[PDB]
Amino acid sequence: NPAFDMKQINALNGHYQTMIDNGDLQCASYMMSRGGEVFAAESLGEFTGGQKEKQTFQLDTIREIGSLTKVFTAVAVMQLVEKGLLDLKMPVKLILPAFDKPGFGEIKILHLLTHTAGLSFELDIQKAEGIDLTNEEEWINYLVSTPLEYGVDEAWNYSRTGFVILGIIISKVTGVSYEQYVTKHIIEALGLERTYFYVPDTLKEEVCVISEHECVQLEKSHHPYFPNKATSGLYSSLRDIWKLAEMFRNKGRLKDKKLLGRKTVEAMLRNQIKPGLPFYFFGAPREEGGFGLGINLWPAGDHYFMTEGTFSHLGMGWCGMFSDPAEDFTYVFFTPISEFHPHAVLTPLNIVWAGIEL
Amino acid sequence: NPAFDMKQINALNGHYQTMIDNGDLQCASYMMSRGGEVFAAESLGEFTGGQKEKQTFQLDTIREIGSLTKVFTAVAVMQLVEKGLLDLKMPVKLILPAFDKPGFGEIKILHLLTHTAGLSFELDIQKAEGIDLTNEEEWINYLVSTPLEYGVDEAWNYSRTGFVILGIIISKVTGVSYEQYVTKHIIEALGLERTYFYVPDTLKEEVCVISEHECVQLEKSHHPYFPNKATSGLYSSLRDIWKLAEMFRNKGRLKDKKLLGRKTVEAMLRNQIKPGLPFYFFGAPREEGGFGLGINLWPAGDHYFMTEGTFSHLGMGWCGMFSDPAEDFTYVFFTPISEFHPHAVLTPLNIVWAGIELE
Amino acid sequence: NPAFDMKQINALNGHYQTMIDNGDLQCASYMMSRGGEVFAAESLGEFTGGQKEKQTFQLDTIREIGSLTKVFTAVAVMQLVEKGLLDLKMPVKLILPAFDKPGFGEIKILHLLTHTAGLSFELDIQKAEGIDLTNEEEWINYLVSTPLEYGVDEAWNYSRTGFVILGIIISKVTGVSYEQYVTKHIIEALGLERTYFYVPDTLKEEVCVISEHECVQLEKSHHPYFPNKATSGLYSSLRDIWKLAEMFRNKGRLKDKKLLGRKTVEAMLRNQIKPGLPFYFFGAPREEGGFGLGINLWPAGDHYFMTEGTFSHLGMGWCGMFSDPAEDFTYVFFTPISEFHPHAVLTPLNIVWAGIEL
Amino acid sequence: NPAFDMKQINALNGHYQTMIDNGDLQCASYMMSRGGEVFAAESLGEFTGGQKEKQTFQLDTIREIGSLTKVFTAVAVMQLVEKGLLDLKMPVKLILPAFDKPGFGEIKILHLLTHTAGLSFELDIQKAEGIDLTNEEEWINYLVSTPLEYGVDEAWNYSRTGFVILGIIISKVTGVSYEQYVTKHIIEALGLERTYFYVPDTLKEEVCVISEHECVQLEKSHHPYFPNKATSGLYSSLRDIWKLAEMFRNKGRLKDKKLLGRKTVEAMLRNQIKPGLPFYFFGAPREEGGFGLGINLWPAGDHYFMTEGTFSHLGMGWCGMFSDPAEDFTYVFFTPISEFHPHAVLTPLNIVWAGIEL
Repeated sequence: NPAFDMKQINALNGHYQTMIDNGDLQCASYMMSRGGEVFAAESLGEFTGGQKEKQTFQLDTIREIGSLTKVFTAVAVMQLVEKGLLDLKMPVKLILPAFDKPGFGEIKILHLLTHTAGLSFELDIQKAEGIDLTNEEEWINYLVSTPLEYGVDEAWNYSRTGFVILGIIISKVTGVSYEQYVTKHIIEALGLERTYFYVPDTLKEEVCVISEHECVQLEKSHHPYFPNKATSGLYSSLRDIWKLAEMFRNKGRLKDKKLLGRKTVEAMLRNQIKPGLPFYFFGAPREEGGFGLGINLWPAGDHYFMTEGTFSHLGMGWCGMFSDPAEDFTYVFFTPISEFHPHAVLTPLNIVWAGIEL
Repeated sequence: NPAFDMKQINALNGHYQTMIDNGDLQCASYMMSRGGEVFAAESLGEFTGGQKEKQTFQLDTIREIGSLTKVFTAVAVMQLVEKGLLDLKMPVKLILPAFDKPGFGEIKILHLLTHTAGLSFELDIQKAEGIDLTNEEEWINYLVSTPLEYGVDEAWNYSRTGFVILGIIISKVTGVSYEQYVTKHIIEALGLERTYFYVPDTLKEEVCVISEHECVQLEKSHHPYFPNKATSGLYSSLRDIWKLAEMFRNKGRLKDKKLLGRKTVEAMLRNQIKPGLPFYFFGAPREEGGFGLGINLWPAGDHYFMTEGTFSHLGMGWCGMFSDPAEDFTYVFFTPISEFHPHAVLTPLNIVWAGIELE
Repeated sequence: NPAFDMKQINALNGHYQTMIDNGDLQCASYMMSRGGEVFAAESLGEFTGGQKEKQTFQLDTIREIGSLTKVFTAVAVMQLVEKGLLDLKMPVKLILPAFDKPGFGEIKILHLLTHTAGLSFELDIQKAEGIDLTNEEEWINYLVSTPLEYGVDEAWNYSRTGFVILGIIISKVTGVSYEQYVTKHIIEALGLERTYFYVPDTLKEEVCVISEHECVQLEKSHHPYFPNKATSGLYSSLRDIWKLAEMFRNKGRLKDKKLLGRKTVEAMLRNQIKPGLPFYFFGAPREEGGFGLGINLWPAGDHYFMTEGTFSHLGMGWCGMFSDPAEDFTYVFFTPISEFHPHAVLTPLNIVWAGIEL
Repeated sequence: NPAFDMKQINALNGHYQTMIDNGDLQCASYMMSRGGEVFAAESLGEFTGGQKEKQTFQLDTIREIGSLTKVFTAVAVMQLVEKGLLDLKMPVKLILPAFDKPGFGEIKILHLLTHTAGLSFELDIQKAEGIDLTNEEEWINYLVSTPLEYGVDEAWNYSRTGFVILGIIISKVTGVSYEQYVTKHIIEALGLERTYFYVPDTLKEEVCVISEHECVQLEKSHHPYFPNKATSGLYSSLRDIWKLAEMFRNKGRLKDKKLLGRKTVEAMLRNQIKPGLPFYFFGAPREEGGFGLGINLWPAGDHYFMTEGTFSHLGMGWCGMFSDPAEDFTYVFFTPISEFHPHAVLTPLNIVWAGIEL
């Protein structure tokens, strides 16, 4: 029925479990579907932030998705483009007049969505004494006081800053908070049942945490140094991330629920980066590859088993969503882990795609 | 039937109506179709040139199309190629010997059609005192006395004057005026019912004008500073612009009326611009994009919702025609406005294409 | 036998005829009964919507009843209460979760039925360009993005939109359209023969219209800016209006046809408005008076001739139904007119009740 | 586009016009479609009951359809089967207990619908004075007082009486009059424009009448000698009859309007007559042919040009509706004429079907 070699499911489970048993990470989980029907899903190991005793990692365990939050922000931007309230060639200074100054004035909404605005990875919070970075006005003020690392369209440079700005733009043009907009128009519209910007207290002890830092961030009902959670801070679950990926694979629909027009999703999944731009991630060079409107088109093709056209996003944490339209195939996973390790984060995709049959 | 999310019609109507309520423009209208069948069309607002009473903007209201006229000019050139009277690789100097000089002697008809001849955006008429710019020889002579901004095939630089020259070329090889040729072999041949180089007096009152400059230009009957109306000067309607677009989408014919061969249209809709050429519009850089034989292939793809292969032309005024052969989908619109504003002219394209569903 | 002084009929007829002669209105009609038996009924004048030759106003002429439609909606809500599917103290958010937010979360079905939910007279649609207000989901979401005017139980404020919401609630709870429910369970069940949400083309040409606006809405197959016709939009006739009032007067039945239990109608005809509340209609203060479960209990008593306990509903148009249980007496009428005028709408009730004998 | 040889349209117009020229009938009209799209429709001649100046026969002229009314009755019966309220194998005596006697106790509803109940062509009215034939109970008791011509399932014998009984059955199970049920759940549910059991006074002068008997009938508020109009008595128009035929051809639907399920309509168009049964029409034998559930399946095939499976009904007057599902093709016509003549009523079908192309 799913045309999948289930020996690879055995390989996948043994792969995650071997790392869990050797202490490389505390727990892992995944969920995979063909033609929109989940045929394999598993949660392995257990978790603790360091104080309370262990608890079993479950298929429906809520976990922060970090950077994956940017994909929700991207959907929100594109919903506003569909309504004519935004256009991606708008300079940011038209919505946020503090950007009306040399350098920042050339930054357009498209640049933010594609990490080509010339912004650095993050804004240094050490020189942020006396500033309330949670206040929209004081955060924007400090931002435009910081020099840009590049001009526009000079490099792909993954930037947390860029998606905080998009959050502010969404809030400015809708007259509601960034979080309220995404909760109403994406979380509730897609029928996600375990996704929150702020987990209610009745569910905080069920949330997967693996460090005391994650414990503290779970109970803080705000972001410590941003005016919104548009670049990170959503909590979600395997099935909800799965639904998000399947909305994209079906070009904007999930059963009866329509989030975007199909022509809109096709634009979001098209490569938007000018050929020959250098790529960087946290100061280090990265191999170039396609990048959409807030969605990654790499890894795909080349030596990978994922077909060309596979779209994806990782999130530090770690977690990921991968959907291969050519195979109607979708894989989402949680691998909570202190530092990035490709054996846990990326190497399992080889195992999964090697099981796909005709 | 049209496989279109009609919620996007509400959004499109609200978008235009909001700009009309804010005073950003007087009126607007559009017409959209799938598989040759109009399924949504609307006219909003009212118009006046300033002195007369306001009049309701209608779907059949006649309106100047500005540089959309250039697409008629392009069709005419290609028809003459089908007849063997022209070839796109002809040096312009073969037809207009005044071009037989360094720089100008390198210009071919293909360059004019594709805005790669190196001509500036327009000819400065301030130095042209005492010259009858409506006379072909004096105008040509004055043009060739002014420096070329680029060499040929060095840059895409939208040029008003390039298409005035094509009109002259059309007139030369046919022995009729440019306006006569277009009126017989395109306007009437395609059965356009509300399209004119000169609106007859009986229909002038229902012509949308929003400035008395458009009022005085409507009372005219010859372009003030050109020997022809081949770069701009037509008046048309939504239905007639829609027909033109659909002629191209159906590869040269509209039901029983044929204007061009299918191989000719395929060539016209092919990108003709050498790769890596820089692009300029009105002295400022422009994003690179495909451009055909007088018909634009951009915006399309990239971050836009229009499918790659969507062909189009805008026009000052403003209006536009956009047709997506991949979706059998055409959108034509009028947004009469004082100056270009993307929120009125291009942003509505996002609303429209976002409503296209699977056929 | 009806114990009515028929000199009051000549006065009544003279009163309407005089207003017709002076161009105060095009036509008028009425029907009155004692003990369930009609003993006087007349139709006066002619009508045209402005285009066709004048047509004679008849006792069976179909005409829009406007907000008299709200009484049908009230009956339907109460039918669902008898079945256990609705409870008047249910919060709306229980049935329409978009209401689960400040202010809207306090609104109960009782508040909508009694015009005390704090909603404005009409939905502020200023921000509704670009939204399809006939789409039920869009309409709810737009509604809860617009300001409430009062808290709940702070004012009796006649609201068109309260009864649109009740239409939606009826439909959510029964799985059919609001109009389908009412057509089967009230119109057909009471044997109303000339009452329609959408007039058939075979009857359209003889419907009473008095303006171009009424001609246009007659040709409509959907309400222009509501997802249902629960607040306005029924077409009906004197005899059908009379039957509905008589059902209420007989505590839920009309001969052999039962629409409601007697205890249900007793609660509907009981005053439901918390004492001391201000009363507003269309922004102007209104005299306080009893109001039941979607049924008016004012005017009655005081200086009026209608006995205490008389229940009623007016309707823009205008039309009315008034029933006095103490005298077994019902009066329904159509007075089609451009604006309100107490002389045409309310003064005839003096003439009628002054004719009631023992 | 309709793939029709329009020379046959010219031949058809001339055929009717020649008969009008010669005085064989006063007027004629027709309407034909392919794939639901009308592509030719014409009305010819003028009409008078010998009275007024002649009036032009128009495409929208109302005209009695006589026994074509039986098809509305059959749709009504089948609607009630879909609701579980009737079963075609129910004996009539179950609903009308006066049938609980020898002979009449064996008649089932199925017999009535297929003219196999053994009833004569009609009740002899010369022996029905002293009986109110408009009274439902008097008429039934007179019917069961006369002898049956045959037993059940012995002969196909076209019977006016049978469809009057069906009308009474409809009214007994629904609780409304036959005319009210058919008006509300067929005429209006189909969106008919000019179809009435009783023509509004304002429309009477436009109605096509060709004799004084037809004017008398037009003025009568009741059927002269029947308790309902279920066997005859409907007034209709070309487009309405075409809609009726197209509903059958589309298996119960007319665009977004549904009168019957597709399985129900399939059963209605199946031949229901036992093979080898003799056929009789007004005492004179007739050739065998299929007959459905109140729908004729003859003429079709044999020496006719209508494809086998063409379903149809004629109406005294004369009028007819013919629909050939193999060609997606519908023809309806009016030929008001004093007496049946095949050259006017049936022969034109040859002209029409001769024009159908691939």
